Amino acid sequence: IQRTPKIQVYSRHPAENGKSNFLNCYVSGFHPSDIEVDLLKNGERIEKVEHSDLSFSKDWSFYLLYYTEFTPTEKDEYACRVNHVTLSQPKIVKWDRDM
Repeated sequence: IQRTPKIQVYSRHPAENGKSNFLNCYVSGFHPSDIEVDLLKNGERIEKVEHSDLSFSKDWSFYLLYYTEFTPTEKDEYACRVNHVTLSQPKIVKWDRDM
């Protein structure tokens, strides 16, 4: 068995279009210590994505962080993709502030 990792995608601080911001993608609820998640743009992979030092959870799911520095716009769009054996298809969640 196993547990399905769930997707959260949101801006670490207030999102401003035409402004530099910090993305945050939190994929947790899963096993083992490893999950692979990538950040997208309308459908395509982001390369400047960086993952910080893994994590340490005393009891709950081990957390893994994937973020990128970006300049949001009205016209463009960024997404989160996660791959795990539980998800019959890798999960994509588009980033938004009001949606």
